[PDB]
Amino acid sequence: MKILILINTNNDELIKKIKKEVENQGYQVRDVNDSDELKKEMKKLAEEKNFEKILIISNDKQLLKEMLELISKLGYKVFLLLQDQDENELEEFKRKIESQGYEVRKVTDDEEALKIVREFMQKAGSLEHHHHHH
Repeated sequence: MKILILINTNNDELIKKIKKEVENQGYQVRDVNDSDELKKEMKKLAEEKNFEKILIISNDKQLLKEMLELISKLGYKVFLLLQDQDENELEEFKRKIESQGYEVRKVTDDEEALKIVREFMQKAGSLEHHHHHH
């Protein structure tokens, strides 16, 4: 077990606002904006056998793709929030990952984005602190 709350946002504003939203929730944000940084820390998610509460922010959709492939081989639980201005990117990118059964949400509102993260953390929290089977 170890849950990676995946968030792709187009705004750096959202990255820091989410850091505060999840500061009191115990979800360690990892901001990935370089391919090397991806290939270093994602291997650590596999090599550290600890059941740790992690949140991955990556504003680079290519690094997100690579991330989710890596995650799928490991079978870690993901809750995905996509925030893109252009819905020809947002919708098509979404439905690729949504066809894989991932919890994928769209957003264009900054405040609403933060609230969708609160869903993700509470639902992941029910897996983290063992509730009844859902």
